[PDB]
Amino acid sequence: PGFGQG
Amino acid sequence: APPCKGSYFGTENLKSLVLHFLQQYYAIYDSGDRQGLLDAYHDGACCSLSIPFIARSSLAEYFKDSRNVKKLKDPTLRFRLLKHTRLNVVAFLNELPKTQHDVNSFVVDISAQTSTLLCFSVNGVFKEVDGKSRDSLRAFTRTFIAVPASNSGLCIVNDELFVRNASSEEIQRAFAMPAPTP
Amino acid sequence: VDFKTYVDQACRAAEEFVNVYYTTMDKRRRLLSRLYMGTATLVWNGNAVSGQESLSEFFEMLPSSEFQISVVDCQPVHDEATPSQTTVLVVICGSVKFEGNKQRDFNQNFILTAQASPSNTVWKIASDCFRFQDWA
Repeated sequence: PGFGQG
Repeated sequence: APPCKGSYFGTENLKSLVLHFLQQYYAIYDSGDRQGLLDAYHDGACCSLSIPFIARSSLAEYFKDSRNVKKLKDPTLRFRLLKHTRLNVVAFLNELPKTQHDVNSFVVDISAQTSTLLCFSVNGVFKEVDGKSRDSLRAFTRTFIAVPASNSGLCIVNDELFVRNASSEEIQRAFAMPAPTP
Repeated sequence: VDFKTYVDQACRAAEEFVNVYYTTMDKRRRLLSRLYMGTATLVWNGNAVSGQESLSEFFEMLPSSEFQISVVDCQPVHDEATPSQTTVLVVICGSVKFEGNKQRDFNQNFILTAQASPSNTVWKIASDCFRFQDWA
């Protein structure tokens, strides 16, 4: 859960 | 009872991220024209303002668009007080008194975070730079929730701003500039 | 689906939840921890309390409380934020006296998430934030 990554 | 601490960021990564966002956001906010904010808000973003329900300067300027579900019950009036879409969001923001915040004194709390969401609250003070309440010191808590921006930035989809009058304790502090002593 | 209808549901659930939340906080503290999700967190005056269990513990250690809510606003969270998840943003403002400390004003916000079930959808706090206006 990194802001942005997915 | 846990000891009251200041800003909470979790990771220095989000700290620099969020802090950078606030610098840019409020640089435009206090510029004289908040239009540059149309790039900070999502097309279908929401925004609403609330003030204390309760002899310092007057907040009559914020009373007109004040949204308090606890006090206001009509679903239709409730609905109208909520600004929806960046156009309406920013158009509204530009109607508010010109300002000048103390960004570096902001106390921020990043409360939620996923890969697509980042909720954080901002507490601080700001001077109204003109109008009938010129030089008055307001206090505020503002909650944003952002989705990742195409440029490693933030796109605000939700913004709840609570405006109040700084308490005599806060004002005393903010304006104190005493001679240094040992 | 109609945007106004998400706004009305937000008001309803915020209106409703809030009332329960403070009544439970003040008069049934031992229950307040079930209005949260197991993964939920809380940022109490800059302090981060982790998980449904630590939250339960955290509320016990706090002193007998007495809240008075004067302000409530809410908004339906945009779906790009909570994909496929129906959530509501609620910001509260009121006063509170804890046993052994002067009464002070506070600001608190949290995100409610809707859990669908048989009878009725249930809202639980997914993320919570609370800070005294004078923590200073």
